[PDB]
Amino acid sequence: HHHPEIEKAQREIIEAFNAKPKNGINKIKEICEQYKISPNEEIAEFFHQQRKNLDLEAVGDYLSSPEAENQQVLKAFTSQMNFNGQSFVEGLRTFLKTFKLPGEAQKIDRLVQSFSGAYFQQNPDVVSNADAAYLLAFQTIMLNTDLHNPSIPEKNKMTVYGLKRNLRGGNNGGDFDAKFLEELYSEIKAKPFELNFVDSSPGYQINNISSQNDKTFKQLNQFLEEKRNIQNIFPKLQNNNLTIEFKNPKTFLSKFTGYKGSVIIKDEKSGAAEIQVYKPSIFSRWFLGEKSKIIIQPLREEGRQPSEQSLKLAAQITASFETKVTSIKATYDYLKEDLKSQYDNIR
Repeated sequence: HHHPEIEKAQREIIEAFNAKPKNGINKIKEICEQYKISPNEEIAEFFHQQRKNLDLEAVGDYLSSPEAENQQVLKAFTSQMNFNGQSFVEGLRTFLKTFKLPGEAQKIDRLVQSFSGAYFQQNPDVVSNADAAYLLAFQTIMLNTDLHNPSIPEKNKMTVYGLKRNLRGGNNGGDFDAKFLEELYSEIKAKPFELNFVDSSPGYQINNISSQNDKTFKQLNQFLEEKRNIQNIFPKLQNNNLTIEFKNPKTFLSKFTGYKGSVIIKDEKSGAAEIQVYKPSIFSRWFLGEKSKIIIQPLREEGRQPSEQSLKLAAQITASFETKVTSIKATYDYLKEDLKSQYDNIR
């Protein structure tokens, strides 16, 4: 149940959220503030209860975002799921199938971390800790994707013995119980996860990008590969004095998603934007596929929306790549039309 004020407003919240998620969230927060209701639990329960009616890509995006509120909402969202008595594979599959999963590594990482903590909390007798659940989760997703792909030669597919050898030392510095892994494998093999990811991520996205097909990406990639400092190689920004930083990902995450890290770009007018770089990696195919991609976004700072300057900088950076953008998607703060016009005006 919910406070009658939340119940009455369900339709209004759905329609506002679907048009612009920020407005739907803010409508929930306003009701909670006026009627003395704890907001994180309401947002979480709204996502579970109204799943049929909402833009699930936006639900998944909000839940997996980095700010305190998002994280607190996701903790409430996952804790409301019942994993007690569920097998590890059942719990993980049920959890993942709840979402349009995000196409950004840090976002998918927050979701897997959330499931890992909640599955362990509800089943301390099944897994040693949340880190072991995290390692198993990424393994299970990757193995399930490949085992259920009929185009992959049967000869390449990891066996139960192969899985045991693969997880040596991954259970709190030790090994997972043999019977636990035989069962894990049996459940992975029995059913495909049939995972659904968003087709595109918020902001500007360029799929199938390469050093061979793009001069801007060729140059950016050369800095990454030689581990040198990233210089202003952006043709739309050649009169701009930029400040460029590179944030390295955790090596584990990079291997499973192909996320090489984020280029943080700031101009002289307080504009801030991020380039998320993805390249095929050892364990990334189920997340990334076979090609490279870049995601460009205006940077949100100190829990506030990016400025108009940041939106312009994200469009300038995007238009600087030789390859035209494959998709333009609304951010939490800027409508798709605002990103498209800024891009179209520069490009």
